[PDB]
Amino acid sequence: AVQQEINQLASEITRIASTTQFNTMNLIDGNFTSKKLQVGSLCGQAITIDISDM
Amino acid sequence: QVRGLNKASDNAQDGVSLIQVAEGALSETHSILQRMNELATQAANDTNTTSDRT
Repeated sequence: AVQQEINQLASEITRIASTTQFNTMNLIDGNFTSKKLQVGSLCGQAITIDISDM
Repeated sequence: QVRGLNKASDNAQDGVSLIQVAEGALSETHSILQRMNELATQAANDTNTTSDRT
């Protein structure tokens, strides 16, 4: 009866991980690596957004 | 000399009037390139997905 909730919650942490998106890209499956922001007026003034798999 | 200098002056104004057409046509090449820089700056952001950069 604990295991029923510890499985439903482990399925839920993976539901957050594939389901969360911005602009239709997943954020926290770990495919959001090397994703540069461009934060100034010239060719390549980056900040890099990197998230591990959650 | 007077008759020649008057055609010469009228030719320098045909020259100024010509230049003002070119100088005015490039005035919107700037508005188009100022817009293409601003668009290219928006597209250089890795929050845009493929449908946004097309």
